[PDB]
Amino acid sequence: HWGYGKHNGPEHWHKDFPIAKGERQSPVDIDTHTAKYDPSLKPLSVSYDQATSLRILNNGHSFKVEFDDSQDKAVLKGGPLDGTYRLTQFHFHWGSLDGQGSEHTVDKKKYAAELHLVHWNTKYGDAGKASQQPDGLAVLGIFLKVGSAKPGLQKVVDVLDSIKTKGKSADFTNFDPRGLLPESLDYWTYPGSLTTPPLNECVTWIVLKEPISVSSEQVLKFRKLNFNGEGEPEELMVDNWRPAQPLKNRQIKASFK
Ligand SMILES: NS(=O)(=O)c1c(F)c(F)c(S(=O)(=O)CCO)c(F)c1F
Ligand SMILES: [Zn+2]
Repeated sequence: HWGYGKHNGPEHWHKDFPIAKGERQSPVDIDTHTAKYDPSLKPLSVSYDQATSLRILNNGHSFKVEFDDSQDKAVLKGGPLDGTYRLTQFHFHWGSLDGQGSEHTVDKKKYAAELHLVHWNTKYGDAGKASQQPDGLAVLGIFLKVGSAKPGLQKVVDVLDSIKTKGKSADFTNFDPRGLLPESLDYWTYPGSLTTPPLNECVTWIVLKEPISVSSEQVLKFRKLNFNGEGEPEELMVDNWRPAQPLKNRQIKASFK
């Protein structure tokens, strides 16, 4: 199957998923000088007060916290979005070293990791149908740099030993994703894609300018996860990021400056 290795990583994905070479692939480098300040963009409304986390799993690519998105709870709106997008899950991408790991880059700078909070447009009824639409998903991306710990991340870090290998899952209730957000909601936005197969061009990307800081111990715990299932040769889950893709005919818009 697809993965992040020499023989099945990003440079191979186009063979099963030809949209890999499409016109709106993600991630991209955000060239801050070239991004257009758009005074008509709205502040982003992030309304996470009633979020209900359910489960955390290791899917062999990342780990993901899934939410109960069966009611209009945790929702994203405003910004570049028309309508209401409901939070369904978050997951991360990270590196083998603190100098790489993010998917998006800023002026070619790579962060240690990137958090993706995945939301689907309610007009499409469910996440699966939304992923078939050009405005189906909105992913809020947040960079992680290594420095002081993020207290709101610790609950996640501490359960990872229970989901070490592909296929493992656990109950994971009462997790508040507000504890993963930076102070500022200033952002860049552009039309793009899923960053893993099937690479659907269904995402409005909203990438926050302000990174969150996590400690070296917290990110070390991410790197202790495994790509492999229990019983198979151990391959640490690190460098699960797709590199920047061609911007092609897109403009990245800034909510600030
Ligand atoms: N990294 S990303 O945020 O772009 C992203 C998603 F948010 C995403 F939802 C999918 S998915 O394929 O729709 C199922 C989730 O594992 C993805 F495949 C995917 F790549
Ligand atoms: Zn992602």
